[PDB]
Amino acid sequence: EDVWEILRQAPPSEYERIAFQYGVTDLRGMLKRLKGMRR
Amino acid sequence: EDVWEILRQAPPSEYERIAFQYGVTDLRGMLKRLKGMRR
Amino acid sequence: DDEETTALVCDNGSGLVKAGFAGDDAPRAVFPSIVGRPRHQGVMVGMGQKDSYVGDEAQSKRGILTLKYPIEHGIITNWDDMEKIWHHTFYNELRVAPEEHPTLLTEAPLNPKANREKMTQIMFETFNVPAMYVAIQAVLSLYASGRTTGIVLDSGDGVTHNVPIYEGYALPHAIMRLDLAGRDLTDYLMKILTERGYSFVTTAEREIVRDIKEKLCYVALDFENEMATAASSSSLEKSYELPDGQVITIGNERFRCPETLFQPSFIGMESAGIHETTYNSIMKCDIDIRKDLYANNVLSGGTTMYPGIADRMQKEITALAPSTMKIKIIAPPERKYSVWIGGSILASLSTFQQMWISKQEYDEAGPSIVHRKCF
Amino acid sequence: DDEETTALVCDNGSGLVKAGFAGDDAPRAVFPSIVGRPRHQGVMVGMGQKDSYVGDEAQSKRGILTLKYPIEHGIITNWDDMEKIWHHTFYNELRVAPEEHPTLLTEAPLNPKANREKMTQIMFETFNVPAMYVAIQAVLSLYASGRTTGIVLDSGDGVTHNVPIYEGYALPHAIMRLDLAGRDLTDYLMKILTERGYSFVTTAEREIVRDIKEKLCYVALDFENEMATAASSSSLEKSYELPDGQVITIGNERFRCPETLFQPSFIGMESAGIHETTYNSIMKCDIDIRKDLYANNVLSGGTTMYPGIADRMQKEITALAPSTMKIKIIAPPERKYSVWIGGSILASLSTFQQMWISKQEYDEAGPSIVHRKCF
Amino acid sequence: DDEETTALVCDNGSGLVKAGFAGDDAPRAVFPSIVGRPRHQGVMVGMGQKDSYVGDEAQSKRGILTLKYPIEHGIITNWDDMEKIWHHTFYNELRVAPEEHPTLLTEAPLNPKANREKMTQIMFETFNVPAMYVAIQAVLSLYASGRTTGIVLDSGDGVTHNVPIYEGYALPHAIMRLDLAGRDLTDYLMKILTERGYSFVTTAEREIVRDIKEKLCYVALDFENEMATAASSSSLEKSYELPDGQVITIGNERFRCPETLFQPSFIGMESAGIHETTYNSIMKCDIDIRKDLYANNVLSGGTTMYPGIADRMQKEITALAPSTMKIKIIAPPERKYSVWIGGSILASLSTFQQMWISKQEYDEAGPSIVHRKCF
Repeated sequence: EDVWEILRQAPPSEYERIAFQYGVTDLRGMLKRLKGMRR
Repeated sequence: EDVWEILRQAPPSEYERIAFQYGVTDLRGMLKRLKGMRR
Repeated sequence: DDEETTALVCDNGSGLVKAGFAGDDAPRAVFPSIVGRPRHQGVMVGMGQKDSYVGDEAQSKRGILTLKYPIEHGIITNWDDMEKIWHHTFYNELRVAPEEHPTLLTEAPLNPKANREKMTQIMFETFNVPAMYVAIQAVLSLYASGRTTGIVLDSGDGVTHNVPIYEGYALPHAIMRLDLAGRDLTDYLMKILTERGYSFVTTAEREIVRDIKEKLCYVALDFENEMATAASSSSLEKSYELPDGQVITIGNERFRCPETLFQPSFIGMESAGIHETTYNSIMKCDIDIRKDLYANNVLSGGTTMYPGIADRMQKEITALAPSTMKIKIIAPPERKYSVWIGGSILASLSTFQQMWISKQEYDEAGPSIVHRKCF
Repeated sequence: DDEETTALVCDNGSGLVKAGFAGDDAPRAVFPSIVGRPRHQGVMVGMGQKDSYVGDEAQSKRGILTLKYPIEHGIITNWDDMEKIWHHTFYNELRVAPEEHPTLLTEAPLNPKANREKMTQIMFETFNVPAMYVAIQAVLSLYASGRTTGIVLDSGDGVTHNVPIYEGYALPHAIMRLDLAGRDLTDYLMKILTERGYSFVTTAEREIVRDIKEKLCYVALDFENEMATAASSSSLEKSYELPDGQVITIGNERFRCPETLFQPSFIGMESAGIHETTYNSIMKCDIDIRKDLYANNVLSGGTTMYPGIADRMQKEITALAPSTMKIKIIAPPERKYSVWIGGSILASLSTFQQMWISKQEYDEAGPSIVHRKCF
Repeated sequence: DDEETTALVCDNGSGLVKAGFAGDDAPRAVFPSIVGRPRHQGVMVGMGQKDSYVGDEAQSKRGILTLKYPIEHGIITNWDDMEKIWHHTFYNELRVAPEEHPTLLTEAPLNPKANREKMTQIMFETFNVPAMYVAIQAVLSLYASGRTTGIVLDSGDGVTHNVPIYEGYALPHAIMRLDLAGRDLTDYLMKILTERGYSFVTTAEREIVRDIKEKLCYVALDFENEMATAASSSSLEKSYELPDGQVITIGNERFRCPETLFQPSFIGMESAGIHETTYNSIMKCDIDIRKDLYANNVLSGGTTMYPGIADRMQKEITALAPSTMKIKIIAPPERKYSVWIGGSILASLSTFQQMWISKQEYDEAGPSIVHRKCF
């Protein structure tokens, strides 16, 4: 996918664009797991 | 009143409107006497 | 031995079945909706001692014969009971053949269909009336109201609904029942008087008590100051001849029976008073129907014949209604017959014979016919 | 039973259809452009309970009967609706035969032709009026202006155009519509009041709200300082009797409804305020027509009857116009009838009967005739 | 006893209040939004017999204890109710101090502001949370959608809106509510089953019925042929154990409950089905958003969990949409939590703590602060 690395290297907020670009309607979830990590 | 003549000359069913217009909640009764006549 | 026919305005007033004809003026039939069982059978020569002639005689046989409504809760638990009830009607007091006189049928809402299904067919077969036709007791009173707009409060023989209406236009959604029956008040009465020094349980004991309500029991507009009144008011403190010959004494009950229709707390019912049933209905009604109601606040139901009935009706609606609007509850004295009257009307409504339940129509569509596009 | 005829000044005011005659002085016809459907059908004895007598009675039947414009968007989606609308007119309030009285026809621009095509022929056949004739509602007001030079702002029954004109001379190129309709303002009102603590969706609920606007809702010239005013100004903070009997309370809305006609942001519309529609039109106008406008800044449209209407009109045009020039918007109080009035004039303009739509002319050229060299 | 804090993802799911934390994964709080009153007070030794521990215990006290939503219509009629509701939360199931954990606030649109005003301040004072922050339940699900473009159909705990959206971009103008609540369906169910032979009114009676819907009641895509199916289809003809122990029998209802969301006729509501709410919204949407919708036709709302939900969604949109475009409604199974989930996200969105409602900010600007440039 690279969505992992791309989003980690995505522009800080535009993980919006990258997640929802690569099908990740759960940018919500991408960040929420990243938050269970960073929560 | 004329409710008598008006209802006799009222439109056949809308004796509804005429009776209940001229206070005759007993269109019920207007017809029931008209029916003791026509019953 | 006459012209075409007279429809059969037969009305099972929730407590009594009653009836006349189309265009009639007085239901020539009126009597209890009970069945009666003796217990003991003293070995008695001869016969004539019917198990079940309740009709209007059995109360003569009260005590030994017990009590049975089939529609007990406005719910016909049994029919052959009600069947011979009809026959009694049609052959003793109606003493008349169903087969040749049409009839409209009186019913309250809330009935699972097969009730009417069965009643219908059997009325054809056992009865072969020229044709039948059913009609909601509620609606029947409604036309019996003739104020085609506005709700009617139907707390009648033993029934209770609110009937919002508007030049014939009623909203079932806003329409409701109150399980309360003058029988219910009967109940709490037994409760009270008995516990209060009385031993009052027996079927016709219930008979006497219902008589008591419908003759003397009332309500005062207010309660709490009315309560203090009760606290010493000797005028109410009146004993009535118990039909044994005793003179049952009466005080606060005479009113503390019915009033709970506004507070089932006394019946403990989760429900709410009749009035605010009216009011939440009306609020359900469109924005400005409400004044229509206010002019059309038609009560219905004789057992509710008590004092002040409207007195409260208005006072509380006031307490709730915007004084902006002007209220007027509507209740003829003759509310029992009203339903019969309007039914006599509709059925008697010549321009309307198309509706009656024809033997055939059923036949082709069995009873299920009755339901769609007909009742 | 009289002389030749009176043309039939029939005016479907974007909200109400209205009419009188040629030379008349008051449209004897005025009433809602809606159709109405009841829902429930309480089984009601007898009849007289029309599905669709909306005309001017149905609002009596409001609630149960729903709402239907055929021209909904100044766009007749349906006609038989409007057809019997006419008949209602011609036979209940016009109660008059079309066949013998001519009529001019009121229309706003932007209509695909067949609308008029159909209306025309059917008016002949169903109507056989001596002859008809159509005319742009816009133009009709225009003569109704009589300031043959200058634009008119037609934000009327529910309509909106700018009508640049110059001794009768108007530039369609510069001419425009604003989809806004007092109905639209109605909308945002429902939006606000409801969300603001209200549950206001129902057809006649919309009725009340439109009444609210046309009786109380206004606008203040300014906003933001006007906004601060709103921030505590108690005077505006007035509740109005909700026609249920409630007294709907009112504050900032009374004005925050209409004003968005200058800022569809509130309607969210991509469009721009009425004023600068005027101004870009005028700039489109020739170099020095603009002063003509300034003397001829004719508003039109009663729903726009609100306060300050011109007050802003001028202030913003100022804000945009060179003070060099002197502005003057023009708006009679009687702007509803104005359009009717000028139509009564034109049609009543005897020197002009040559234009009316003759049965024959159509006949030879069918409806398509209507278009070239005629309307 | 840990690091900075965890925001308090508290979600009053229109029927149940629910919550976890920021970054949480499961709302550790879930339970009814009711208050409960016993009636009788058998004189009972000792105590522990709370009037109002509804929270999640009272349903244990169902029957004697009655029912009270404060937000009844997604409308908090009362707060102290909801107040101790919170405390219950924060101290029994949250069992946690507000004062030190931030929280985002779940809300649907249409709320008059003071609701939030009051909730806010009191949350500070009674709660002194580090800071709060509110957010539209609708929007919360929206991010909970993560398809930042497209509408979402929020028919959830008991709520209903359409949420057109477009990479986060939503048009409130096109946005709408459907008063329908699974409670509403509950209603018509009571209507039917009761009248159909049942006496089903009581609060927890409503409890059972709602259980019934959410476990068994469904809808079939079609109706009328589906109706004939119902006419004899025995498979559906299944009785379910009434939690008294009775086995409530079930047929056509199981589906004829919900489906009316497309036809309030059954609820008699003037409104229109959810689907065409969607469709008129979308048509309101820009010309070619519509395909966006079609890929983004996000349903939301668990009570809508029934069969076919999309099945219809698509079929009717089809029936309305140009087959040119390809539709796709979107509805996760987990739609209840979705809203919670996205709220957990946003609040948990570290880059976003600037928004939370600080004690001070309020303090300087009181509650009114909340409104502009913040919520």
